[PDB]
Amino acid sequence: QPRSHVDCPALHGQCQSLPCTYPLVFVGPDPFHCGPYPQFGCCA
Repeated sequence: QPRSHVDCPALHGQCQSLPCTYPLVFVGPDPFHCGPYPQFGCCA
């Protein structure tokens, strides 16, 4: 499944404008799992 590859919701990270500034790191293009907008990157 998609969630298995990306634990965006399971981890509950934050969507920010890439690149993902450490310690956080990019996990995958998760539009639904975003704060301001889906365009952002689901940083975990």
